[PDB]
Amino acid sequence: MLSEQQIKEKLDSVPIYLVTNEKGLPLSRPLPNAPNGQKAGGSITGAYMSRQEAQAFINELRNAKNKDPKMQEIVKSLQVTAVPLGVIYQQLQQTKKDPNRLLFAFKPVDQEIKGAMDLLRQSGQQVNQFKSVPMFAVRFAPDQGYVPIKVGTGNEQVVPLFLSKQDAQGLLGQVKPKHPKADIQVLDIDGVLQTLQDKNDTWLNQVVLVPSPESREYIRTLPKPP
Repeated sequence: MLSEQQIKEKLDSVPIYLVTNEKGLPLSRPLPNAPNGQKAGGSITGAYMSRQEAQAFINELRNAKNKDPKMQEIVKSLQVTAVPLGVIYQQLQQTKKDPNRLLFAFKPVDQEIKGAMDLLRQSGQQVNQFKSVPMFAVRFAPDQGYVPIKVGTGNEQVVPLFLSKQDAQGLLGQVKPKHPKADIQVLDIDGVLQTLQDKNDTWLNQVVLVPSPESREYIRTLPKPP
């Protein structure tokens, strides 16, 4: 099976945008005790798949009038911090016993929720709402395998799971001439992760997560390690 370190490195492809102070401390709300006085959480922060959405949240707070003294002081140093998804995953796995642990709520990009529901309709299973962060995978046909792509200089292949539907539609377009039944499957990040945690199937080593075009572009702006 994939190790916890292997799963983290796959997840780390994907940047998550946190609303934080200038030192990266996330803006959060405290969590209540259970009815007897225990906790299954200390505080909760709102994570974003979209940097622009995170920033809009900050701009909204900054622009609100008649703020509290707390509100007021807080907004002065808020910014978006980009964190790899595997770091958050790992942190959640390693803080499970701390009852004051930080929890994260994830906001998917609105366009991708809409895209996910549209695709679900054209597979027979309309939904009235979508939970979790969707992902999109191109298949040769509804009953057939996931389409791989060529990567690097050699003959290595990966099976890409897209966080953005437009990127999956792109690959669909390349496959569809020779595979007229090709389609995009709607997945979600929790379901994929539980598969990577639960299976020994060796081909899952090929799975990669592809973040949105905006995140890929943003990531290209950043200093990186050797």
